[PDB]
Amino acid sequence: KNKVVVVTGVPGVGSTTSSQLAMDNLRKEGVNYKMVSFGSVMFEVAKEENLVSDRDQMRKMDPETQKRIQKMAGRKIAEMAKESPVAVDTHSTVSTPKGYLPGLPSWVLNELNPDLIIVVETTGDEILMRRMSDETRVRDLDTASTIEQHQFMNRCAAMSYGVLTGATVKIVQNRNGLLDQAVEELTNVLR
Amino acid sequence: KNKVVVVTGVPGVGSTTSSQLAMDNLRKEGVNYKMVSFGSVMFEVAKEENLVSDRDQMRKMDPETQKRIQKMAGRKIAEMAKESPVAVDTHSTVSTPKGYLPGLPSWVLNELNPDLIIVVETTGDEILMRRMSDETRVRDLDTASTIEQHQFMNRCAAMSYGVLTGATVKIVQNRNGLLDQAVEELTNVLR
Amino acid sequence: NKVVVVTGVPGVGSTTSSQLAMDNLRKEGVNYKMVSFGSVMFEVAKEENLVSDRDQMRKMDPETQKRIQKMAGRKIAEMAKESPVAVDTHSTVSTPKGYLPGLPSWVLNELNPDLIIVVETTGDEILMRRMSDETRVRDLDTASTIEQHQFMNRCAAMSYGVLTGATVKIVQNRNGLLDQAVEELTNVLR
Ligand SMILES: Nc1ncnc2c1ncn2[C@@H]1O[C@H](COP(=O)(O)O)[C@@H](O)[C@H]1O
Ligand SMILES: Nc1ncnc2c1ncn2[C@@H]1O[C@H](COP(=O)(O)O)[C@@H](O)[C@H]1O
Repeated sequence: KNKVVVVTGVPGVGSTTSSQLAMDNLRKEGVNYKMVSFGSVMFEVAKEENLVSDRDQMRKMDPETQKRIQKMAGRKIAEMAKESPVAVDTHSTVSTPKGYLPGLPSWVLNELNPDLIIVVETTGDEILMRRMSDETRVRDLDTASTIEQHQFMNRCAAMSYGVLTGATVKIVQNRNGLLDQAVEELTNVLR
Repeated sequence: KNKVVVVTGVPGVGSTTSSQLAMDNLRKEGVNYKMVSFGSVMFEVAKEENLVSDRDQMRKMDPETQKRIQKMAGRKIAEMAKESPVAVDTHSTVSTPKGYLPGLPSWVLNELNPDLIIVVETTGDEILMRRMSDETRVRDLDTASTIEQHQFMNRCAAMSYGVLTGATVKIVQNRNGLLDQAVEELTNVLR
Repeated sequence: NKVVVVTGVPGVGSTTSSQLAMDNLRKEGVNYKMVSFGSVMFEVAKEENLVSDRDQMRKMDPETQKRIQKMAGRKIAEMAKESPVAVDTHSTVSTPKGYLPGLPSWVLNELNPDLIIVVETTGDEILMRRMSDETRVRDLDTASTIEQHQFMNRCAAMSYGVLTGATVKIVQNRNGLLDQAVEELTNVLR
């Protein structure tokens, strides 16, 4: 079976860019990853259905709809994993008006059957401040505490995925002024 | 077909009080939840078999007895899950002398198959303080920290239930002097 | 017969604390067969000629390790028929690739545990204990990383109970307070 890696982090923690940088590094040494964005895969389906204009509105849809578009996005990537080792960029849980939506519910977890789950964190202070200057996307500008709460539930969910699939769960800190350290750590676990 | 909701909280956090007020609010606008107490559907049995006379000692009768009066208790509520909007007042985990007992183990969970799991919290100081002025119930011997620990594990359990069922997990603070704030939030998520 | 999982990070003394407690129960009529899950894995893997030395236990590929885990679980479930069993193991093992579940769902289904015990203490005391130990003086862990491991161990433990219905008991085993931990363990295992 092809390696399936799940990378997660709350919006603004920089899990996407730091993992991308790590995978650019591993490319230069023979390691290849099919970087997939779970969010983009379901965004294309949600936009195609005229439900959303931008990716940041999907978590505002009612759970029933989010889970349906989630189920679909799952099959897409599961089929995508059949050709090469996949690095799925996504979320341990999504913060919706109805609460934390598990990003990899029972059935999706089984489709993807990941070997590794990476959780990229940092402090809520840094995450708020980063979201504060980011004009590229629509963030929820919560409090450092709310962001910590989200990271708390992400750990819980991530560890559940690990217990169900046997996947290992890696927690990596991506702190301000320390991206290099984060990239090195991510590169080693993904190698 | 009917929206099933699980409302949880440690004793004294007032999860029942607050969510009920929210459901009263939603009645005046159409939404009419049927408030059912798992703690009642699961008490009619213990009181019958003379296992438990007082509701506040079911979590101590026997780990191999309360887990048995739980399974059937859920099978009965699994029925109303085929009626109309149902709100199940129960516990994420019950603090028994043998440890934290999951309130929605795999079996019971599949019956209810909830859409939303609500976790009502507040600081250990406030919960401990509320308990100390309550006599119609007895469960005081804990500390602000043991209460936090229980809430810690309740978050974990709740999220695992979410992962297994696809349900969203909503955490609501019900802080002293701010019941109106909690009620507003509960009203919005329950809609 | 009760199947019990005893966990704790290295250095917390979960194994020794549990043993003292099980001895105390022995002198009371309750007899627990204490086994290490890792040892059981090696035994069954050696019995079916998958391995010869415990050194090769690391070289096992994902498929064979899963098989060995099921075999260990089936074996322990076999022991359960004869007496209460205490499986000494790790909720998660802190590896370079992250936290590895000690008891994946496929093992949980075989074990059907009734109680998961989680023994803890502060990161400071755990690091202190490890430093005054001849073997571990070059692991680079801090009180914080140990707290993080204990955090993930709690989530894994709670997930174990959610999937099996077992109760999860957290027990503090603090410096100078061993007797108290032993009494608690003695009471939860009784
Ligand atoms: N596993 C998932 N389950 C449900 N929704 C997801 C999942 N992964 C990503 N998303 C959604 O995609 C949106 C944008 O993705 P992202 O660019 O990674 O923030 C998120 O806000 C979520 O609504
Ligand atoms: N889902 C559940 N699983 C096991 N016990 C429960 C559950 N829900 C309620 N109870 C029991 O009912 C007792 C009283 O219910 P409550 O009035 O809601 O605090 C608790 O102490 C528990 O023993």
